Amino acid sequence: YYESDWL
Amino acid sequence: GSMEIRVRVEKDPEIGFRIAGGVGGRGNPFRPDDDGIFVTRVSPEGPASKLLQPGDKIIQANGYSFINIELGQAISLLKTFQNTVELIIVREV
Repeated sequence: YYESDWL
Repeated sequence: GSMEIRVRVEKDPEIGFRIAGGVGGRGNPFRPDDDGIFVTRVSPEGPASKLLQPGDKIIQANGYSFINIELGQAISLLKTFQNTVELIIVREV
């Protein structure tokens, strides 16, 4: 799966 | 057997999480039949550390629905809020 960068 | 929980995170200066999923996304590691937005990582000493956990499904942020939206739209919105982020999440009891 594709994880966002930190926010 | 889940519930909708309201969680307030004060950006300091970020939320302190990573997220995955969304319409047109590649799924998520928790509920593979659900195209929603899920928390996948929480910074251990960050602003969300005592409030959110991996597996939480985000369904609303500051009044904006997170259902039927793409991950990029969720990311931009969460980044654009400057201070308080009031989330509704779905969590297993």
